[PDB]
Amino acid sequence: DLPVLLTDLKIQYTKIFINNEWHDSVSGKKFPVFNPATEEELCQVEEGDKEDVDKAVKAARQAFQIGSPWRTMDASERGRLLYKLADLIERDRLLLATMESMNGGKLYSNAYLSDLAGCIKTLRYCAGWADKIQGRTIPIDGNFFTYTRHEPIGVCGQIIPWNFPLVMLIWKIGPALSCGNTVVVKPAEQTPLTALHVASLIKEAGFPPGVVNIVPGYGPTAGAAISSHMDIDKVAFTGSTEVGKLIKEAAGKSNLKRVTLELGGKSPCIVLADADLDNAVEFAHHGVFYHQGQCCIAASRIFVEESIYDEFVRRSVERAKKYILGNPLTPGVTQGPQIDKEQYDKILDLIESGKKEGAKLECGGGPWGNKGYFVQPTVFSNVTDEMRIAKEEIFGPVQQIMKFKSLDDVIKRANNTFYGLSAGVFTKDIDKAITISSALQAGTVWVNCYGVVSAQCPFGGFKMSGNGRELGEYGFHEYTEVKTVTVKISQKNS
Amino acid sequence: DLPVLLTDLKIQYTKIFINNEWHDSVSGKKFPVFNPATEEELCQVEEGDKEDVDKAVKAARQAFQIGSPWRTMDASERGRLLYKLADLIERDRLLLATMESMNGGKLYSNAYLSDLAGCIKTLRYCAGWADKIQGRTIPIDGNFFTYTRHEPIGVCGQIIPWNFPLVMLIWKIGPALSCGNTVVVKPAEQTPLTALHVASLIKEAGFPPGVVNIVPGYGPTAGAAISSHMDIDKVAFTGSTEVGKLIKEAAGKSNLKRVTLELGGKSPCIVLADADLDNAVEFAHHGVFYHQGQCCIAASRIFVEESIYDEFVRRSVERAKKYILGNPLTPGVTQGPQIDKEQYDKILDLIESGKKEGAKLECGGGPWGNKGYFVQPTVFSNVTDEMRIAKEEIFGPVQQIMKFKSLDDVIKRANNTFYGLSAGVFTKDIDKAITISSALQAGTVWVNCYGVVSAQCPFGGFKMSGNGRELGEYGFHEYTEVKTVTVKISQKNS
Amino acid sequence: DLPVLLTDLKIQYTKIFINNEWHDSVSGKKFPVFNPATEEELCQVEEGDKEDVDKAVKAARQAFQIGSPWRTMDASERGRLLYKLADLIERDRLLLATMESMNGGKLYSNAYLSDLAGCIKTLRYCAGWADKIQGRTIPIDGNFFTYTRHEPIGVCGQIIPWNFPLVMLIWKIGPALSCGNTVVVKPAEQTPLTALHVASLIKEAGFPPGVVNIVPGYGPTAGAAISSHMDIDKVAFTGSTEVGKLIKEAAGKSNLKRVTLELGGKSPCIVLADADLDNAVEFAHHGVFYHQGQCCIAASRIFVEESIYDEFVRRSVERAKKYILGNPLTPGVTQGPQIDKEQYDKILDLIESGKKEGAKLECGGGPWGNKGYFVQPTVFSNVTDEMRIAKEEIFGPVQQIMKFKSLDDVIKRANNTFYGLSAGVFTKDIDKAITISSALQAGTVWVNCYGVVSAQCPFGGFKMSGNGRELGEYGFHEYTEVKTVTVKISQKNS
Amino acid sequence: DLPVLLTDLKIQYTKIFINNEWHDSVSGKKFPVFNPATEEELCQVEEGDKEDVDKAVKAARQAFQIGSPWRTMDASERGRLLYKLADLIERDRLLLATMESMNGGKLYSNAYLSDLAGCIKTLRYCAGWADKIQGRTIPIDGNFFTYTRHEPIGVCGQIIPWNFPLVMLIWKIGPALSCGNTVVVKPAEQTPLTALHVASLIKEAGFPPGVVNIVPGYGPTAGAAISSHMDIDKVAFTGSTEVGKLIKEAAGKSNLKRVTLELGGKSPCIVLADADLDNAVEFAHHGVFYHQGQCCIAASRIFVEESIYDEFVRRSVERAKKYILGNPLTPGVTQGPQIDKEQYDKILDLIESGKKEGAKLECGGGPWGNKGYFVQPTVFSNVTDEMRIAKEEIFGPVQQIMKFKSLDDVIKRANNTFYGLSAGVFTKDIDKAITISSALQAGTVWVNCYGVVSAQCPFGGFKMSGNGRELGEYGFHEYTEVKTVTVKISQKNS
Ligand SMILES: C[C@@H](Sc1nc2c(cnn2C)c(=O)n1-c1ccccc1)c1ccccc1
Ligand SMILES: C[C@@H](Sc1nc2c(cnn2C)c(=O)n1-c1ccccc1)c1ccccc1
Ligand SMILES: [Cl-]
Ligand SMILES: [Cl-]
Ligand SMILES: [Cl-]
Ligand SMILES: [Cl-]
Ligand SMILES: [Yb+3]
Ligand SMILES: [Yb+3]
Ligand SMILES: [Yb+3]
Ligand SMILES: [Yb+3]
Ligand SMILES: [Yb+3]
Ligand SMILES: [Yb+3]
Ligand SMILES: [Yb+3]
Ligand SMILES: [Yb+3]
Repeated sequence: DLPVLLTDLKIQYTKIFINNEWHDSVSGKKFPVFNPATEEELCQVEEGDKEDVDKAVKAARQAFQIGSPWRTMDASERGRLLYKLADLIERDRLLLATMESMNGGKLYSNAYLSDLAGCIKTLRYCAGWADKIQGRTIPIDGNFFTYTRHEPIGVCGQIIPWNFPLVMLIWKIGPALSCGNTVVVKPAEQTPLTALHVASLIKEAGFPPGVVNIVPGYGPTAGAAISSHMDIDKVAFTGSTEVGKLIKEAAGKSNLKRVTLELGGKSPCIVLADADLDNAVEFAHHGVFYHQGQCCIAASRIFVEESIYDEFVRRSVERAKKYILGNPLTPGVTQGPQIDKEQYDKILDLIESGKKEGAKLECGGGPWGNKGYFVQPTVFSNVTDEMRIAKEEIFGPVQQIMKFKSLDDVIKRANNTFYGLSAGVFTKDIDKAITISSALQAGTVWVNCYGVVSAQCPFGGFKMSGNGRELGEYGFHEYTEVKTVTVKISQKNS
Repeated sequence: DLPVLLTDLKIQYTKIFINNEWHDSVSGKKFPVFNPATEEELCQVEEGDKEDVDKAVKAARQAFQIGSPWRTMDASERGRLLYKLADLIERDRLLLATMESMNGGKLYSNAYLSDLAGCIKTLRYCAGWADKIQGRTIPIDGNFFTYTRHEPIGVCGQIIPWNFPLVMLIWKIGPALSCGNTVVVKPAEQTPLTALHVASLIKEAGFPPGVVNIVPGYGPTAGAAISSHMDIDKVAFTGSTEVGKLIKEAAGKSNLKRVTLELGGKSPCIVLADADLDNAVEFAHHGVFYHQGQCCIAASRIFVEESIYDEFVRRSVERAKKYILGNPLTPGVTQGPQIDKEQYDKILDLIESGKKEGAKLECGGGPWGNKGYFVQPTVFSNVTDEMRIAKEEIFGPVQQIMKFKSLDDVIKRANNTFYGLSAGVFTKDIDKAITISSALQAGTVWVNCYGVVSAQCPFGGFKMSGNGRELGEYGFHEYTEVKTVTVKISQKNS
Repeated sequence: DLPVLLTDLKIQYTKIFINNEWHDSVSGKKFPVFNPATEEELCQVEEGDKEDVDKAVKAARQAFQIGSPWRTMDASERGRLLYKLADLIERDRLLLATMESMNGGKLYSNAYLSDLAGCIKTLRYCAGWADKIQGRTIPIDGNFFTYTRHEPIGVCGQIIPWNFPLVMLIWKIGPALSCGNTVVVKPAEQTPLTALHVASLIKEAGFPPGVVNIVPGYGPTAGAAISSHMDIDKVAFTGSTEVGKLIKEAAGKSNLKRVTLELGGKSPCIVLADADLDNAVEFAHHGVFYHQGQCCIAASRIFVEESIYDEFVRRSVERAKKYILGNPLTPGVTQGPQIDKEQYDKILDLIESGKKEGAKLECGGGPWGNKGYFVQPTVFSNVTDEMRIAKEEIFGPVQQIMKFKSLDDVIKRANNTFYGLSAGVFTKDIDKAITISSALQAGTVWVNCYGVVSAQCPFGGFKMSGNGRELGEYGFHEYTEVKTVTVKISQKNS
Repeated sequence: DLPVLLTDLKIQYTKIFINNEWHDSVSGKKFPVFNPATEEELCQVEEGDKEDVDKAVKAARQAFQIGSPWRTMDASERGRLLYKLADLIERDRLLLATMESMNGGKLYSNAYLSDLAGCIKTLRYCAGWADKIQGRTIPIDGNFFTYTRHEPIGVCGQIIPWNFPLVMLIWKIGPALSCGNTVVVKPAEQTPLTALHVASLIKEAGFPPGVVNIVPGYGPTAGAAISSHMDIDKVAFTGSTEVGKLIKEAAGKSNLKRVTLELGGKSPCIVLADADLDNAVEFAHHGVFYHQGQCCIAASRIFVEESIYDEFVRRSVERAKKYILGNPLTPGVTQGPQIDKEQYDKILDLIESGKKEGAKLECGGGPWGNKGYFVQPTVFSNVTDEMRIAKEEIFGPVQQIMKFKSLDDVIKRANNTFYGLSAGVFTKDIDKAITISSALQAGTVWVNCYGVVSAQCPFGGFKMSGNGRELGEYGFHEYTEVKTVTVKISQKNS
């Protein structure tokens, strides 16, 4: 079932959230938030800058002090607070899904059934880890008792993207809080609204003040203050590889803060001749077109064995011609707008390069509508490796389909990129499934599927698609700092 | 027993090591290597620069290719090769300890009994992990089989310091090789010799070509080529916090390579009134003066409770006046030289600041001898927190002793530094031992001891003393890259 | 705050629970359930026997079949069902605490504040593990892909004691269900009632039918049917060491089912001269007298250093004379009855042996009241090692206090028992705390405390106090069965 | 290459090994050891009985005492001793392989290339774990510091089978010693000799006295003394399911010692129509006929899809007719004798049942030669599920081949046994490989292979094929005993 909000959405939370209270910006300035489907202003939000980030860090630092409620409470109680927060997001699911759709240009069906479900499920997963984070006792050489503490790191600056505002907010704060950190969150300038509603729920759930602080504002100002801050211990960022480089540089230049990055991709699929063809067509299609192509895992290079290539292209094109564009709140609509002008312009520019560089336009290839940042769903066949559409992350509804005849070569071509977020392998051959997935230089390899993401799995990039992993058991390591304690004793025994 | 080499040391290995063969530098240039005890040139070594680092990376990359001997061999066989290398270092222990002492200005007794023992033991520990590096199978939501591979990362650039050339070489290459990486090692410009001997043993042990490549040369040239290299996947560096910042910046600027850093410290000890006094005096003394103070963990701020402060200072000063300075090869000598002019000048400058800023000079405080970079063992009492000798890493035989009356305050003072490598707590109180060690912002906290390092423990800094951990179970994580493989199935069962 | 049930308790659930429905016994027989405070019959309950256990196993086996809802549901959803069950127990906390107090002779204050809190907390802990149970991927020798599945074992027969009916029900079913097993629970003949209420909540929460089956009845009939059953995969039992031996024998004789046992103890405390005396007196007192002494961890031998022995005995005796005996539902009452006649008779017999064998009776030593199985709180000093009260588990409010002068000897005396459930060490000496706790042959050693139990810790006996551990990360291993899957491939890569 | 011993084998070690010295039996009795290929007596060996087991346990107990060399030595040094033992077995490989072949009736080629290689490799694997056995630090509720120690269990009685004397000796002692236990080993009455040679190497390697004690003798006497012993903490047994039941009973009856069992099987293979046929034929053939069929994993029921059944039977029969029977020391011989008369008689009896119950004899079916316990390699087709040869472990060179048409049904038939050691699945279908292996109730499932065993994998049975696992990370758990230490503190921090 797909239920809907019965009254119109009223925007309430538009301020900076520090020590569980609502703050005007230090400057007093505010910035507009827009609906990408209408190009109309929804509201104004307080514009946080370096001075506001500074207030947030002081609050996070104080909440992190030895003897504070957040440091001293039972790990099980940090878990309890996270599960309570998940219950509250579940209570406000209609409200949050509507706001997410309206602000983010995100199909409401997906916002409600996928984004909100994933947000609730990830929080509950993270809640479960809280009192299961454990160090070791270690049989060191000599007469010593050695143990380790897996402590929280401290204050964690977290910069959230616009493409999955709620999901990414929870992917950041869930593990950080489960491990006992305090956070300073900087939601995307395009999509601050749902994060600020979640802040109200953090207060309601009973988190101690300063444990979660949310400073909306811009990248170059608030994001650059977080990255260069001398008392932020760690920064996590999801976004473009370009900005990831600048984050990593500012961390090294300032206080050597720990850095994790989830960045873009140019993720390949390899479709062997023996693949289940309609399954491969459907998953590759959804793999590239999901959320108007605005996924870092977008399956933006599809390599198909020559003998099934024409049939793959044909089936793919017919699937791509079945969309209904429009406002993402209207039922039956199956493709919303792109997030803003900058992204819209980038996508159209890259579509034009595909045309100019000699790719075969199968469908789409231009804008749509009288308002909103809409781009027609586009398919290119006969794509070659030095084309811009084969090398650059488009972040739009633009599919590239390529042929191959040699498996050795297509693996090289798949790996011949500075990216490495994910990949897809489609085959009925057991040996090929295992050997190809082993050889691909990508963080997640899907076999006979694509875009399957769950809280129980680690997720992140090889190469310039990122540093570190999120979620799973393994992701939690990056929100702890290991302390070794070695105690002199008279005599040890095994 | 302390055995010695029966014939004089002959230097054999002075060339760049790539694909298990000895290479002249591309330029043809060579650089001098000196003995810090005599200031005399021992030999010339080939000067590697960006062009040589480029050759080494290509060799490491080729050895890392899917289907290569190093990728395809049993994990147990990578372990076997490491244990064989440890056996060979054990065979050449006299030779290596002598060379280490001669080149590094390191007391031979310590070089033989500690450095070489630690080198052999760490390698054997690392060898044991090789076929115990494991991913997971994960009960993901939905009908999927999900597993993870903990793969080697790939080509790892490793920059080794001059203070423990052999130990640090093994701390880098042992875990990297155990996990299946290939390496490009850049030993310190001051101490290339023992690394090049180990390279000959890597060949003898039977490691495939290109798995370990060693390029001697300078920091600004060879180190900056490694840090900015577009096909190096990871960089590990031990050294000054200053250079660590530049490494982290160059990694972000170039290819977002993974970075681990073990950097300096200003490590504190807290000595409570109830402490075993002579134990605390002895460990704090060795904690600061070991290897002419040239340890990143140097216990360079010693806080002592007021009532035992005078007695602690008295006992410490008498311990510090018992050294015999001279050539580190002569038996009975108990303090060698500093490594070079740059470090020598820095130490004397900081000693002069202590005098000028009003610290109480208890002993030492000047140079020694007619040749060699010797500094008298120096003790300052009545040190205050804004003195240069309390804030800056000296990296010399210079002890600082401070008084405290409040435990709350001394913990704040201990933590009031951008460093955080290690710390010492001396007390008979169980509760104090546990609570103080928990509250200290340091990677290793010793209780009633100091400088106890073993292969089974993770080791590394909080804050600007580093990123990541070395050794232990936990250290091995940073030499793997996690890949998630998610396979569509018809029906899963628990 | 201590809230109470506003109306009188009405007993509703008195039947056998199979496939989420209420069953009469196959024979049609029923057995009486009593209140140990009044000796009055509360109700009748259906008497399950081998024929009913057989029906329960068939139901558990069917729920465990490949393709069943319980096998195929997301691990996260097994977790969700457990957290929902915890919410329901929390909703019915007053009801359950009252029933537990009334049926079990358990102080209501403790039943509400401790037992019910522990029950809710343990379930929530277990819920968190459900989708965090993971196998491995393993770098086996040769060209193979090897992974492991940590599968549920299957049908688990679980025999629950009368002393903590609710807590022990949850300690059994929580981990078993989290791991994906199905269960056949056999609550104590004395205390079936709270388990049957929880069964109604298992139905309400939405667990699939047959996942949890509860067969009340006697030990020799229903317990012996479970232990000897040919299609029960595992048996877990908490109870006397005597019956544990019979369970282990019947498992070996029948189908080699896996066995875990948590059995009795004769747990020692060692109180050194430097101990915080009133802390040691208070914890040792609570350690032996908690729940009328009916805890397997009862601190039933207290060894005190000679110089503080007289003062320890004095303070202990005055603490023991402060109880108010009576109905465990009346506020202000601080000691309830023993569970039944058999236990009552055993306790009085052992008290008489202490008198006859020459122990010094400090207080108590006889029965109390006109009805209920009440025993005066009793303290013996000058206890020696060959007395019955020093060797045999009393399971009653009977404290034994002994002197020692040698630490070597008292450790030997502490370890000189076939039991080994737990122990207590009281000292201010760091070295003694670590070395004594290492040397004691006991599963849980408390330092400067006693009886501190939490869901995050493994718990179980050394020697004849048990096989296996419950709770913690480690406890979950015993509710999985490891399957290795090794797949031939053409070429492996690291 | 296959090198051979240059002089004839001389038997040296024939005595009981206690405290690293050679002991006559207490009775003075000795028992004969035979060559199964000639039926000739090789030597006499001291017959250990309960009195000798008692001496061994006292020695093991003393070596296990707190403060002993084995308890106090570095974990890394226990590892060193194991790697040294592996080096010594490698030195004596020719000698040991020859003795193993001669005493065990085991093909020399296999004894040298497989058994000895596996023995050396498993020891080296186990050596690596020694200083990697670690407990935890745990964020318990309340103000406590909680850690766990993964201690050795203590004295471990280990009963070794005759089919792989050396491999099984090492599978037992390697993990037990790595974890810090002491052992009392009881090699098979048929094959004591190689174990006693290894005992001499344990002395040479420098293991402390009493750490390894070896008591040769019979099952009903020495094995029953170990199983019922009141001061043996754990028993591990590999052998028949029949004796496993008696071990488990005697453990429960005596001191509740921990029990692990690796018992027989009736392991199935499922060969789907799409399988690589010659690969499936070859692996299934080796799966049943390896070491004269005397493997607990013997692939003794082969289910083949109807359409390829006739061709599978044909190819299997031709493979089975290619053996050369004779003395296992003669090169070119490819099938040795069975171990003794009891096993020989059992095999022939079961072959006769196959004939009488209506199975189709394809080849073999009788004895061979004038001396030695030789049985012709035998193949039965058209085997049905209620035949003795389909239900009972034969432990001989006797292959059973069955047809199936339904996959649902053949899985039920495969699982319809009280055994569950291992299984084989042969298919090219990815989904079938994963789903069938998940559904099979067996400890190891091989996919497109069979009998692939390595030290890095856990190994053991489901159901009546065993309790617990050996080797791998998971196997090491069963040689530790977990102790929780919970320390009261003033205030905890995360
Ligand atoms: C909503 C999903 S995430 C998710 N689902 C997707 C994508 C493309 N197609 N689909 C169906 C995608 O790119 N993400 C995503 C991945 C990483 C970071 C952010 C978003 C989820 C699932 C389980 C738990 C939480 C979130
Ligand atoms: C030689 C030791 S390391 C070692 N031993 C020391 C130090 C100061 N006093 N002492 C006795 C010290 O700073 N290091 C060290 C620590 C980290 C990196 C490099 C060196 C060792 C021990 C065990 C295994 C390997 C190496
Ligand atoms: Cl993982
Ligand atoms: Cl750790
Ligand atoms: Cl544990
Ligand atoms: Cl495992
Ligand atoms: Yb299909
Ligand atoms: Yb427009
Ligand atoms: Yb002392
Ligand atoms: Yb000079
Ligand atoms: Yb006190
Ligand atoms: Yb009575
Ligand atoms: Yb083939
Ligand atoms: Yb014969």
